[PDB]
Amino acid sequence: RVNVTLACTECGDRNYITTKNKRNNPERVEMKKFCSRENKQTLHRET
Amino acid sequence: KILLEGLHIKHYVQDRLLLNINRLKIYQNDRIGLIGKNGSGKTTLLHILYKKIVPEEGIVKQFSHCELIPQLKLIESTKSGGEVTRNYIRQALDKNPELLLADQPTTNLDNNYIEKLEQDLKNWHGAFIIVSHDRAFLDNLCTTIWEIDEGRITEYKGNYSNYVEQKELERHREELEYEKYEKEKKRLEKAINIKEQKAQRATKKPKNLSSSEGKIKVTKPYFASKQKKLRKTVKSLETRLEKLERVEKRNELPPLKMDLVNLESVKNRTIIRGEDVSGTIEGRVLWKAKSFSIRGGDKMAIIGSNGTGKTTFIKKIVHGNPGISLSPSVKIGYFSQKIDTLELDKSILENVQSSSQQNETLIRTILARMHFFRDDVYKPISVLSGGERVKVALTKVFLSEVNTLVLDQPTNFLDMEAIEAFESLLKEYNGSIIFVSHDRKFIEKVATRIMTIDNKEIKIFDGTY
RNA sequence: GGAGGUAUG
RNA sequence: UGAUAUUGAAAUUCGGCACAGCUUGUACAGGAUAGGUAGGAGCCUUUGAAACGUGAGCGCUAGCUUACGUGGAGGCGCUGGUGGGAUACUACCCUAGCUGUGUUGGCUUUCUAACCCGCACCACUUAUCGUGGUGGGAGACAGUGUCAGGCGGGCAGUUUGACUGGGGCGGUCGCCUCCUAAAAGGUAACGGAGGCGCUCAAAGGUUCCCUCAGAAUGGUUGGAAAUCAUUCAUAGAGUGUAAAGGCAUAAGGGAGCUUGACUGCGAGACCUACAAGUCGAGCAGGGUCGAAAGACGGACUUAGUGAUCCGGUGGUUCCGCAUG
RNA sequence: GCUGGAAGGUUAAGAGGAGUGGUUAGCUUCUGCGAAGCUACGAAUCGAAGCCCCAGUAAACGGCGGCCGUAACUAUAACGG
RNA sequence: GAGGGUAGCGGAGAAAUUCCAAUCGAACCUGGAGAUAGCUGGUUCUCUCCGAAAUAGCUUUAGGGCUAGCCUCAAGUGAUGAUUAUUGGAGGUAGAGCACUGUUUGGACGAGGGGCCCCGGGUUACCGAAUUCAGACAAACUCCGAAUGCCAAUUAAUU
RNA sequence: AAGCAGUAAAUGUGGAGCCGUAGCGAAAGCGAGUCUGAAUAGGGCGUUUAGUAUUUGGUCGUAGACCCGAAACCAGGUGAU
RNA sequence: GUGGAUCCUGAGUACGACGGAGCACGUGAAAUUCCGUCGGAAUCUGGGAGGACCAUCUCCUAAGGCUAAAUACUCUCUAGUG
RNA sequence: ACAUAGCAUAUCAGAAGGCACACCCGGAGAACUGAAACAUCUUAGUACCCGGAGGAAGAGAAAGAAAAUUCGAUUCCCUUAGUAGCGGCGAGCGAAAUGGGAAGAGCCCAAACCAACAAGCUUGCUUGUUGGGGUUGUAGGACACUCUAUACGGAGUUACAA
RNA sequence: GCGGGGUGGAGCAGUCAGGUAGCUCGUCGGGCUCAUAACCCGAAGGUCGUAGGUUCAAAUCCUGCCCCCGCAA
Ligand SMILES: Nc1ncnc2c1ncn2[C@@H]1O[C@H](COP(=O)(O)OP(=O)(O)OP(=O)(O)O)[C@@H](O)[C@H]1O
Ligand SMILES: Nc1ncnc2c1ncn2[C@@H]1O[C@H](COP(=O)(O)OP(=O)(O)OP(=O)(O)O)[C@@H](O)[C@H]1O
Ligand SMILES: [K+]
Ligand SMILES: [K+]
Ligand SMILES: [K+]
Ligand SMILES: [Mg+2]
Ligand SMILES: [Mg+2]
Ligand SMILES: [Mg+2]
Ligand SMILES: [Mg+2]
Ligand SMILES: [Mg+2]
Ligand SMILES: [Mg+2]
Ligand SMILES: [Mg+2]
Ligand SMILES: [Mg+2]
Ligand SMILES: [Mg+2]
Ligand SMILES: [Mg+2]
Ligand SMILES: [Mg+2]
Ligand SMILES: [Mg+2]
Ligand SMILES: [Mg+2]
Ligand SMILES: [Mg+2]
Ligand SMILES: [Mg+2]
Ligand SMILES: [Mg+2]
Ligand SMILES: [Zn+2]
Repeated sequence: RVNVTLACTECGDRNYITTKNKRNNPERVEMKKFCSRENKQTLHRET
Repeated sequence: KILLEGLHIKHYVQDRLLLNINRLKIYQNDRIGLIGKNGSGKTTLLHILYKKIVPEEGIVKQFSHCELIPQLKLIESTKSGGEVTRNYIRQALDKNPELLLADQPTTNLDNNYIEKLEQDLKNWHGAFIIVSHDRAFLDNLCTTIWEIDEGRITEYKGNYSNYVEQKELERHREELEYEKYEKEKKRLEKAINIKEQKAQRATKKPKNLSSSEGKIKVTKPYFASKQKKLRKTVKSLETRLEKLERVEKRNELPPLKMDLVNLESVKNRTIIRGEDVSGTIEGRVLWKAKSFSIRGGDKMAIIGSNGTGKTTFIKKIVHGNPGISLSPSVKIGYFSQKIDTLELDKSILENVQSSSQQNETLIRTILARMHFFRDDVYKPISVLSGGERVKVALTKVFLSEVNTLVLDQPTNFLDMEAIEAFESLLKEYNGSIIFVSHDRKFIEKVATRIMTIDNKEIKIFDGTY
C-alpha cells in the first residue's frame, strides 16, 4: 500500500495522485481520467 | 571504458522489494560472478540490464551492446538439453557482444564442454556477468563477485573462496557485536533495578525506631531529596541504555528441509527388468540393445555426455514396454529435464494438489519448508524462478503416491544449500531412485549402482570408487 | 646350566 | 600518517604502451595438440618424402617444434567420415610467453652537492653562546611550509523538557468516541472506560434485486450447533476497524457496467484568538450508469495526522543583471 | 586498553580523466544536428596510517555462577546430572 | 634571618580543593560596562467621569508572554440591545420505569447434564440455561419524560 | 534634503528626490479593471477620489531607554614584604 | 603633425586547484579582491571587465610610483556665546 | 693565501623618548549580550594591546561606472533606501550606481632606441652603470619624415626637480 | 500492587521473525556378565500450565485465568 502518480498516455502530464496496494494491484495500474489539456477523458497509466 | 550504468533502480516485484540498486557499474575488462539464493533477483536484474525488462523505477543506460544467453528458454524439445544451451552460447560468442550476460550457462552441460567454456572465457578479453552456483567454475572464471541478499548488491574483490571467507568474518563480527550489546544492556538494567530498590528504601522508616525518633518529622525532605538523587541516577543509566548503538540479528531463514511423506518399503527381489532395448530414433543407434534390472533399494545413477540418450532411456522406462519388464508395485515419480508443471495454472497449490491427495496444512507446510510462504503459494508457476520451479516439481512428485523416483537432471538450477538437503534425502531414502546428473561429487554420497553410457554402448557397475 | 650390571562383591 | 615544494646524480629490478623477431594455440568425438577469417586443389620433393639417431623448446605426458648426420621417393588433401567448426597449402591477423629497440613510470638500494649534527679541532676571543673554516657522521631521509585522514575531556564553549495536591519515581504530552457535563452549546481534575498513527481498485460510483441473527421441529458423518427444509421471529445480525449516534422505505448482502477516489470554482454557513478544520447548493467543461427522471467532486458519519525553511522530481504561451 | 604481526578488506588529500552538460564556425528538410576552443560537473583505477583481523599481556582496566537429586533416625550432602 | 626566584588559560602543594597580602568551586585593579536579570524592591501634586481581570487557546510553557475575552476614549451605523407576555421549536436531565444492556431476590415448571448405584433408571443436589408470577438496581440502560435554561419570531408592552 | 547667502538667526535659494494622483498579478505584462481560469461564468484584491508638509499629545521600534541590585564572562596589567 | 616597415609597452605576473579572509554578499549559481602553498599564460589579429560560463557588442589597458582641495578630531591660544 | 668577518679612529641638528584618556593607516584580536536556551550568526573586526605618520590621514587620475545623444581621478554631504540582496532566509545585517552639491589638478618612471665608460679584451656584439629620450586606449612611443625653437615663451620649491 | 517465567522424570534450546518438538542425563524391555555398574540394541514418555479467539498452519501472536521466583506491602 503505497503512493501512486498517474499520467496521460498521449501528453505525459501526471494530473492525479492516488494510492494502491502493491500486492493486490501490483501491475502498472491504468484508468480513464479527465485530462485538463486535451479536455477529453483519457487513459492514464501509472508512472 | 564504462559500458553500462544503472541509477536509483528499484524493482518491487510484488509488495516485497526485490532490488534496491544504486550506481550499478560494470566497466571494461570486467568479469563478475553474480550470486544469491533462489528468488534473489539475479535473472531479473540481468534482464533489466539487457533492457528486456524495464523496471518500476530507475534508469539504465548501456554504452556497449550486450547479449543475454537466457534461462527457462522457451524452445521446444526437438534437441537435447545441453545441446540447446551449447547452441545459445555459440550464438552469443558469434555475435561479438563486448558484454556477455549469462544466467546459468552451465545448465545441462557435460564437464567437457564446461571445460571448453571456462577455457574460452579465460582466453576471452571482453566483459561478462555470470550466474552458475558452480564453485570451482566461478573460482576459475571470475575476478569480482556480487551478492544479492534483499536487493542489496554487495561487492567483493576476488574469488568465491574470498566471498566465503569475507562473509564468514562478517557474520562472526556481527554476532559478536550483538552479544556485546545484549550483555551490556542486561548489565545496565540490573543496575537500574538495584538502584531503584535502594531508592525505595530511602524513604521508609527503619526497624525498631521508637516514639521520639519516629515522631521526628523534620527530616522527610532530606530523605525525599536523597531518593530523588538515586532516581535521577537511574534516569542517567536509562539514558545511556538508549544511547547504546542498537544492533540486530539478521532475520535468518530456516534451512531447507525436504520430505518424502512415506514409503512403506517392501524391498522385494526386483523392481524393474528389461532386455535388449533397441535404442534409436531414426538412422542413429543412440545405444545398443541391452538388458537391465533394478532391485529393491537401488540408488541407480546415470552418467553420460551430451546427446547420448539418457533422457530417452528414462522415457522408455516411463512409457512403452519394448524389451522392458515392469511390475504393478513400482509407481514412478517423473521429474523431467523440462518443466512438467502447468505454467499459468492459478496456484502452486493447484498444480501440486492435482497429483497428490493430502491435507492443505501439510502441503503448505512442505512448501514453507521449501520457502514458499503463505502468500506465495498462489503465485503462478510461470512467474517463478527456475530453482523454485524445480522445487515445486520435486514436491509434486514427492507427494505423488510413489515408491521409485525417476529424476532427469535434478540439482540443475537449485542452490548450494538445497542440493545438500537433496543429497541427504536421496542418501536416506528407503526406496529406489533413478536419475541423471553430471555431478560426480554429488553422486559420491548417493549412487549404489553407477551406470555409464558412451560410444553407442553401455556399462553398469556397483558402488562408488 | 646357573648368578650380577645394563570397576565392584 | 600520506601527497607536494625545499630536492640532486647512478643503477639493478618489476611493470604498462608501441614496433621487430622466435615462435606459440590439445574440452569430448574424430586418424590426432581442430587459434580466427579468406583464398584453397594442389603443396613439397637429388636445392632431398618416408624411415634411423642425437640435440633441444613447449607440453594437457598424447605427443608437435625444429638445428642437424644416414637415407634415397613418396608424404600430405579435397573426397570419406566426424564434429559446433576440417584438416594439405598459402595471404593477413589474434591469444600466451620469450627476446630485442624505444618509451613509460614505480619500488629498491648506491652516491654527494643541497639540508642537518646540543660531533671534534682552529680563529674571531679571554669566552661551554653565536658566526665562519676544516675533518668526520647522516643524507636527498629528516626538519620546515601547504593540503588531507586518524587519534585526541589534555583544553575549551555549551546542552542535559514541562505538567504534577512540594519535587522526584510511576504516568502523560497529538488525534478520535462515550460518560462526569447539571435535557442548547461549551465546560475542568494524576476522574472513569476504550481506540488511532490504517484499510478498500472494490468494501468506491451507478443500475437492478435480496433481507438478518436466534429458537422449536424433521433429517447421515450428530450439542441434529457444519450444510439443508419449514414455521416463528421487527431487529437481539451485519454495518472493514474503538465507542456513540444512526441505517431494515436500507447507509446491510449479492449481480451487471464502469472510474465522479474528475478539472476550474464556489454564494452562504458552522467552529474559531491566529494558523487551520468542516459543510456547501449552484455554474461551466468533459463523462460512467440507468430506458428515462436522475445519482455521482469517495467509503453510514465522526480519528487514521505534521507548519515553515530547505532540498529532490516533473510540467511551463514566467523572469534571466548590456544583447542572445 | 597497551604491545607486536601484517595477508586480505574498507578508507582521504593528491594523481587520473571515461562520460554528461553549456556556448557556437558550419550544416540544415521542416528548428534539429552540431568541429575546435573556453567552461561547469565528473566515473573506474592508483592511493598511508587508522579501523576490521591474528596473537600476547592481569602487582594493566577490570571480572570471579545457577537449578535438581542423593548416604544405617532426620538434617546435611563428601557425590551425581 | 637575610637576599632572591616561580604569577592567575597560572604558580606552589609530605595532597586538605590547601596556600598565593584578614575572603581562592580559580587572587586583586582597571576597562569592555549602565554585562544580563522573564526576579524582588522602589516610582514624588490635586480633583473630576468611567472602571475591570484573576478566563480560553498556543507556548522547552506554567509566578513570563501573544492573541482573543472583560475596560476606557473618539468617529460612525442607528434601534439592531435588555426584560416580560404569547407562539413555535431543538434537546433526553431530576423523576419514573424495566420495553432492550447488564445486575438481582423468592417462587412454579424444567433442559439436560453431574456425583453415586445398579443398558436403562434413581437423586432432600448445581441447576449452565429456556419460560413464567411478584418485587427491586444503574453515570457510561431507557418503552417514557418534566420544570428551568436556550434558539428565534413581519407580534404587543416597559426599558 | 544637502549645499550657497545670511547675525551660530529667521528668511531667500536649490525640485536630485519623496508621498500621492491606478490598481491587479509571482512575473512577463494588461490597465479602471486585472489575477485565477477554457470561460465574456463565478470569485479575490481594486474603481466609482484627497492627499500632502510641519507640529502638540499618545503609543511603538532602535539606542543602557523608568531607577537601583547579582552571581559571573572577556582583555590588559599589579602582586611571593 | 605625418607614416605605418620592424622593436617596445611592467612575469614566476595574471589565472587556476586547495585552504581562509575580505567584498552589503554566511560557498552559495558567486562574479569582482587580498593572503599562504603548489603549478603556471598571453603578448596589440594581444590582455582585462560588463555578478557562474560561452559568443557578440561595448568600456578600459593590470601586474610601477607621486598628487593639494573639499572631510575628521581638539591637548592648546585669542575673542565670545548660552 | 690572497680577502672576508672582526677590531681601532674621526664626522653627523641621523635615530631613540614623551604625548591630545582626540582624529587616521596597519598588525593581532575577545566575551558577557541578542538569538527569549545554543553551537552557525550576532556582539564586532567593537573594546584592550602593539607599530607608524601627519596636521590632517588614507584613497586617488580608470586593465572604471554603465548600456544613452553615454560620463570622464579621488574623497566627503544629500537622496536612492531600511531598497536590492545576505541570512539556522532565524535574530538580524544591509549596499552601490544613477541623480543633486562642496572641492576640483594633474604628473613622473620601466621598456624600445641613442651615447659614454667598464667585463668578456670574437678583437664580432652580449652584460652592467651613467646621461639622453619616452609613457598610452577614438592606442601610444621607439624608428624614419616635415615644421619649429633655444628661453621669445612657458612653468615652478602644494605634486609635476630642487 | 510491579516485573519475569510454566516445553516428557531433572536441567536447557526453540517464542524475537508463526510452517511436522529438539539436546544431555534419566525410565522401560532385551543383550554382555558369575551378578550389579559401565557399554551395545530397541521403545515408550511431551493438550509446550490452562480456556478462548486470529491463521490453511500456533509452543510461537492476542485475550483471560491458576501457579512459581523475586521486589515490595
Ligand atoms: N511477476 C512476479 N510476481 C511475483 N513474484 C515474482 C515475479 N517475478 C518474479 N517473482 C519472484 O521474485 C523472484 C524473482 O527473481 P529471479 O527470477 O531473478 O530469481 P533468480 O535469482 O534467477 O532465481 P533462481 O536461482 O531460482 O533462478 C523469485 O522469488 C520469484 O518467485
Ligand atoms: N525429435 C528428434 N529428432 C532428432 N534427434 C532427436 C530428437 N529428439 C532427440 N534427438 C537427439 O537424440 C539424442 C537425445 O539426447 P538426450 O537428451 O537423451 O541426451 P542426454 O543424455 O540427456 O544429454 P544432455 O541432456 O546433456 O544433452 C540427442 O542426439 C538429440 O539430439
Ligand atoms: K589587598
Ligand atoms: K565570492
Ligand atoms: K569597464
Ligand atoms: Mg535464474
Ligand atoms: Mg537430456
Ligand atoms: Mg568540559
Ligand atoms: Mg554563552
Ligand atoms: Mg517542574
Ligand atoms: Mg507528588
Ligand atoms: Mg502536600
Ligand atoms: Mg449539553
Ligand atoms: Mg544575460
Ligand atoms: Mg588569605
Ligand atoms: Mg558591551
Ligand atoms: Mg461608577
Ligand atoms: Mg435517576
Ligand atoms: Mg440516567
Ligand atoms: Mg596566490
Ligand atoms: Mg541568547
Ligand atoms: Zn493529456
